[PDB]
Amino acid sequence: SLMDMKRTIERLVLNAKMSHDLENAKFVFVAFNYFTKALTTDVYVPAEFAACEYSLKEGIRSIYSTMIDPGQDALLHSSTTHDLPLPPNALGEKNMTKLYRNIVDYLSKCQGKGKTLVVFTPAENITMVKSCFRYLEDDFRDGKIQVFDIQYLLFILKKEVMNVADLNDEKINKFATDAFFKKDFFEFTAGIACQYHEDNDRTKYCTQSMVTRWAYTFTDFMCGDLAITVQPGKHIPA
Ligand SMILES: [Zn+2]
Repeated sequence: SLMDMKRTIERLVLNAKMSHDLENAKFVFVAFNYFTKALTTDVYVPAEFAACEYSLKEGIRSIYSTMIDPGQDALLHSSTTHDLPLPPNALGEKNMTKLYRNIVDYLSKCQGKGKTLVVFTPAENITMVKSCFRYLEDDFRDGKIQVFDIQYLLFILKKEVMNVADLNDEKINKFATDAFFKKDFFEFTAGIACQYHEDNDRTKYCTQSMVTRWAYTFTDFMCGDLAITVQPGKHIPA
């Protein structure tokens, strides 16, 4: 449930704080683009994926990024956002089974094997991201990746950072942290999109750019409370 997700995020962050390793807690951010959504069913057809692993101390530690060719409204959503070419001329990995395995391999290298995997994405994108993972599938069907709210993470993380920094502020609430996240202050950073999206100037809607911007947003919102040396590329734009 969403209530459950929220309590779980709070517990994750508090585990880190209590171990005195909040700055080293690692979080994986994910972003999907989709070509279109089935009219009657919860089926989003994936077009692009990125993931990154982030900690306050190290900033971006790794990034995984790929265009997706699923083979096949589609025109409108796609043309106004990512504008990736539609099937049968779509770019990217066309082996969906291989893609999913490669994504899980990446998440497992980050989080460990034999564990439920946890990733974060904007609240308004959770349904879509789960649907895209399902499209890519399964032993997973019969039975894996929990998709949590990155904005709730930002909120809880900011409050616990401020507690640690002896900076508690009753006036900082989730309206404020949501506002900061949605400002997208690093939208116009050069060189963080994939090559296609640099070519077609739709970097705003590039998954690789998006997970990088979210990382820079976390750093800008919190690393100042913590006396962490920010690193070019990793914490802030190169
Ligand atoms: Zn892209």
